[PDB]
Amino acid sequence: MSTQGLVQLLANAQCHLRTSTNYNGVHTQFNSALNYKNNGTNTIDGSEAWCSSIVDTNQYIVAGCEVPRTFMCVALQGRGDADQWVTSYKIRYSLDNVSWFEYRNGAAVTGVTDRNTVVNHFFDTPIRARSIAIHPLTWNGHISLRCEFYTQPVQSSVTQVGADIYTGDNCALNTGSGKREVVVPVKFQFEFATLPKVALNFDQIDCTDATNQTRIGVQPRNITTKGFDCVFYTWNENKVYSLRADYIATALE
Amino acid sequence: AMSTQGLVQLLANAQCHLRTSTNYNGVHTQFNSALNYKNNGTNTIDGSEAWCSSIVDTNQYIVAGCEVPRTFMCVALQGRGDADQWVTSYKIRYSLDNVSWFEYRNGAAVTGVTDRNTVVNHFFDTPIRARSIAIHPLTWNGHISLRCEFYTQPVQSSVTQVGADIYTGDNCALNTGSGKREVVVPVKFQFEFATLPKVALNFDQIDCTDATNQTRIGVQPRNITTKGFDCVFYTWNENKVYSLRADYIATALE
Amino acid sequence: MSTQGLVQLLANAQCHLRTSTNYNGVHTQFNSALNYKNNGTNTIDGSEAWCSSIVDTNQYIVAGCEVPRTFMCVALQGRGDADQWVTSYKIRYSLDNVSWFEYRNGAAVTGVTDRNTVVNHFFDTPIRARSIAIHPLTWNGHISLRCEFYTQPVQSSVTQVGADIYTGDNCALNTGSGKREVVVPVKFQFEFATLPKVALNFDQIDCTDATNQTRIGVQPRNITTKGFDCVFYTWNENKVYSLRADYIATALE
Ligand SMILES: CC(=O)N[C@@H]1[C@@H](O)[C@@H](O)[C@@H](CO)O[C@H]1O
Ligand SMILES: CC(=O)N[C@@H]1[C@@H](O)[C@@H](O)[C@@H](CO)O[C@H]1O
Ligand SMILES: CC(=O)N[C@@H]1[C@@H](O)[C@@H](O)[C@@H](CO)O[C@H]1O
Ligand SMILES: [Ca+2]
Ligand SMILES: [Ca+2]
Ligand SMILES: [Ca+2]
Ligand code: NI
Repeated sequence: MSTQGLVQLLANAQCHLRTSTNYNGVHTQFNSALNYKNNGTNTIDGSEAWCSSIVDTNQYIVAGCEVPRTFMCVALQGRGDADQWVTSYKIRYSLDNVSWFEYRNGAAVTGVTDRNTVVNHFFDTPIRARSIAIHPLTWNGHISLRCEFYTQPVQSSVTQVGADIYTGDNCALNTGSGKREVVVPVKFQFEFATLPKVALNFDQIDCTDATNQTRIGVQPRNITTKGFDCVFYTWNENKVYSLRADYIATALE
Repeated sequence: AMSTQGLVQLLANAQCHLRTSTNYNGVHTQFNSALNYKNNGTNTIDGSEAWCSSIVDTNQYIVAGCEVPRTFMCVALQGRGDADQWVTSYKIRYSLDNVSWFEYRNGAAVTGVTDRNTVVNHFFDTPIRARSIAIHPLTWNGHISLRCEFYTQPVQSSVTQVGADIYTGDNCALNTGSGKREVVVPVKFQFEFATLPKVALNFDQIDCTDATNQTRIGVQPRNITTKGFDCVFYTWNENKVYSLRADYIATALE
Repeated sequence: MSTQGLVQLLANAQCHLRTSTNYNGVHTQFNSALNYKNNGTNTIDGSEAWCSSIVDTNQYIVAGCEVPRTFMCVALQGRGDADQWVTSYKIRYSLDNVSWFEYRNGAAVTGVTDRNTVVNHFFDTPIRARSIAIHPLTWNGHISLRCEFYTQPVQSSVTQVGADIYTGDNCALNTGSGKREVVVPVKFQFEFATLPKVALNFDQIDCTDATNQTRIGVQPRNITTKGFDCVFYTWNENKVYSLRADYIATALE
């Protein structure tokens, strides 16, 4: 329940994993997910953990996401099939993948004390990053671990801007009375994957007041993934020579 | 090949992370999972022409994870290149938000393959919008061994910058004179776009005098580059414009 | 330094890596990062390089990113622990991951001449792409390499469009004198990860002039990750019957 609603990054295959060294080809980051278990009857499939080949304070596993995330928690766990585990570690991270930073200026975070009991560390403040790395500092037996990172869910948007949708000069809004429209079909440069929402706002106004009142409007109608109808309008006795608008359409997920 | 023309081949294009339940050993891993992967047939040490599991039961899987949502059209399954092992039926599971997972067809079996090399495409009953997708073998011949591909619609990526409150100043130069008149306010984006953006630039504050009952006001970008643009406020005819304010939305694609 | 300020993709775990073949499970792309070094006293952790299984002109390593990048440079390096290196190679790439292209129309790019001296190749023109591949053409000893790709920093945005925030008909701005506001609170469909910037622009105007002057405005106040206050206003003697606006809110990184 503590990590309820959060994204399990490794379990969802949301990150690339790079390690400093691997003991051999069956002790790699392929075997790093929290609660990873393998065939206990066969030795050939290796460790229930990522295990390094060099045992020093310079090893690490780094998880990289191309989409920034808010990291709430890192969970550590020992090796499932042997008495090896990381007792403390530091966390480093980068948001822009140019400059790196250290959590708590590099101070240790409390790890685990056995093979299987997970220890969650909720960061003192949530970390905004693309890439994050566990750097083992002290260990029992060997530098061997399983892990997970828990992030807020991400949302993804795609936006298209289109400029200068125009009624034309001396348009139909410039004669008659009551509610009047000039409809201009608009087609997006590319079709959205899901239905967009559309903002559509004025950039050029050429209109005549009526008993001192300005009455002008622009609104999308019949929004699809492919485009929409830009509806310019006026009402009452107003005469409107022209209206121009820019649009911003955004689809989510 | 024709049936998936124009679709993105995820594994071929290295567009997903692959995680497996188990790997037989270090030369039977997801590194060997791509459709039509072939290796050195004269040397045994490079392993299988397939991902092969370690535990042989109904709880195995390969998960493909994408950080950017995709419309999955099809999954292609193929047997192992170098030995008589293949998956004969499987289920598909997926997640869009990476919090809740769902089973395609409520977990009903999907038809797999019947030999080493003949690909069997499954186009999903309805295309699936997802970030992560998993193949869960249900029945097999010999061992749990496969090569696979996922086909998605091409994705488009945009990057957007909003800037607020580009302003003429009070009692600006548009508030005197006749004919077409402009006040130009250079705008620099917070960061340089990778490619040329398109720019929406629209009013949020208007302070103007009509001219024989006509309002005449405009704002338009000029000289748009990846670094910024010129915000041109204007009026025309005999109109006097005290001030105009605008916000901008600039978006670059791909 | 020639690559200062650029993102090191492999170092930052920003790409998936697929290879044509791997010599065995300790000669894989897990060992491919520039300057990768392993345990030199133990043979079991394999090569300081990705090494192919098949030695021909058809091998490759592909780096894939879901987020388009601007590729500035590819760095090649030999194998750290043996006299094997790639002397020339070609580059191929794809932006849409459907159509692929060859750099220099397939012509050779100069590789390396020893184990450890890095040779940077800055592309004739930067390449905009999602996926990129090194294809060895000639080699010493075996097809064995370490590498890096250097890209411009990327920025990520998330955008929400909200339509039709409205004062109501015959709103409070339609009476009185002096600066007057009507405040409409707005909650975004979802909470942004970081503080957004907000564009808020007119789509319907219904107002009276005052001694021929139009005076109208709309502005966000108290923007948070969760929403903002939409402030519609007028001033002086103007009477405004109604105003309507659409918003566009974007958060970076
Ligand atoms: C139905 C109609 O035209 N209603 C208008 C209203 O929009 C507003 O302009 C008001 C100003 O006092 O005048 C009304 O006549
Ligand atoms: C060149 C010029 O000023 N053209 C204006 C036109 O924009 C519009 O306002 C029209 C209204 O009847 O009047 C014209 O004088
Ligand atoms: C404090 C105030 O109302 N200032 C207004 C100014 O905004 C502008 O409209 C100008 C038009 O000449 O008139 C001034 O009275
Ligand atoms: Ca415009
Ligand atoms: Ca504004
Ligand atoms: Ca609207
Ligand atoms: Ni990966």
